[PDB]
Amino acid sequence: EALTTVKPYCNEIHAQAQLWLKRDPKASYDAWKKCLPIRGIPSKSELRHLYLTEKYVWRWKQFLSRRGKRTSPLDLKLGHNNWLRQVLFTPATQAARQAACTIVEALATIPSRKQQVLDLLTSYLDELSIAGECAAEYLALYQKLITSAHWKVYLAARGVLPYVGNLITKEIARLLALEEATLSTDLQQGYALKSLTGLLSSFVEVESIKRHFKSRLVGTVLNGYLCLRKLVVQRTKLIDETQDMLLEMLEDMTTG
Amino acid sequence: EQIAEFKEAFSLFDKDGDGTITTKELGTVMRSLGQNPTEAELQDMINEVDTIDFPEFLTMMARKMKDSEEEIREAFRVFDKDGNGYISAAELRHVMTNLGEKLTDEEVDEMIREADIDGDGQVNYEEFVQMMT
Amino acid sequence: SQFLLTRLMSETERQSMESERADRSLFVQELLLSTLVRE
Repeated sequence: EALTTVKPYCNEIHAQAQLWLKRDPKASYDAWKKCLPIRGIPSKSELRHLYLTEKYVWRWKQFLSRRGKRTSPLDLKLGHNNWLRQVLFTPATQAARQAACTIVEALATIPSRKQQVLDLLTSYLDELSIAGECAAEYLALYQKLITSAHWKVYLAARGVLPYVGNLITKEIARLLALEEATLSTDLQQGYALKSLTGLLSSFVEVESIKRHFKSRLVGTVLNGYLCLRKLVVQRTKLIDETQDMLLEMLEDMTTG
Repeated sequence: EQIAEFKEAFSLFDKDGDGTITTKELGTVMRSLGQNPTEAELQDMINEVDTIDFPEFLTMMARKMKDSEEEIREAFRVFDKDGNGYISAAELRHVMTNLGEKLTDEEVDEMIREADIDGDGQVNYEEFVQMMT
Repeated sequence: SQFLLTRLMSETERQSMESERADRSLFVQELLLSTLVRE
């Protein structure tokens, strides 16, 4: 990242794949590189000046694209369904999942892109139950991208704790419903629940979210713990570990 | 209701519980409520005020969803380096080179001439005001 | 080893090549992100 000769704009994407795949001269590589400022090799007035010139030059260019002939850059706002979800959880081969994980990890370097990358990966959370072990890569990517505290706090501020809690409760209810009816054996039972509870523990371990988000999560933890304890036949080691973690969260959050 | 959400975000980003945060996470706070700043935006905001507590945090939010005529005049003065009120292609070129971003002379002439209504090949304050509205 | 046909870079060009590799990488990242934009 420290070797590039141009600096990509924070909130826009200038590359346009749809025109590039059609051999459009305006969307070529040289044309793209010509649209980016070179990487440059201070008092309050100077920073104010940079702010105003940047803002109003951007507005002028927006005019010139709106009325004139210069093309308009795409806005950095990622869609919630693409090929990325299909590739990231494919059961055909594991190397494809690993390669896609590496690609998306590399796609998130400047924080503006990390926004959308983290948001899309968080949106993909409900796929843990469907593709239990096949998500082992994606989890390892997700837990890798939020290893810093402020990203965890940002994700908490967007309401992921209720999301993960709802997913945990829904799949616990599915476990109870399955246990009531049939007697089959599944060797991947409890993987999604174990992963989700580990994720919740990671989110809560930081002090600010633990202090702030205790009042809305005690009910979910308590109900999940009781329903897990009610299990008597469809019990695996992962379910015991999940019960232990849930009890630990219950004990921790009930102090003060 | 928006003061409540701003307090919610500030408290959630409050690290030590004292109602005060650090400025290295200053960007992430309004970066989380849905607005997207740039690095120059961040540096201008931190320089204007500055460790931030709730009151000046509210003052910062007070001037974001709003453009004020004072800002347009300040931009016009920054562009008009010689201060004569007429933005020449040379001054535009200087400001774009200070930005580090590069154009040809033909393109600069083109954007200048498409910003003129009086046909004189020279933009002024009234044209700037009608442009930025 | 006696075959003749079997037996058929500076530092400035090396820095140039490294910078070009970084630029191409950035272009490919932008191209890949451009296909994930919502329609």
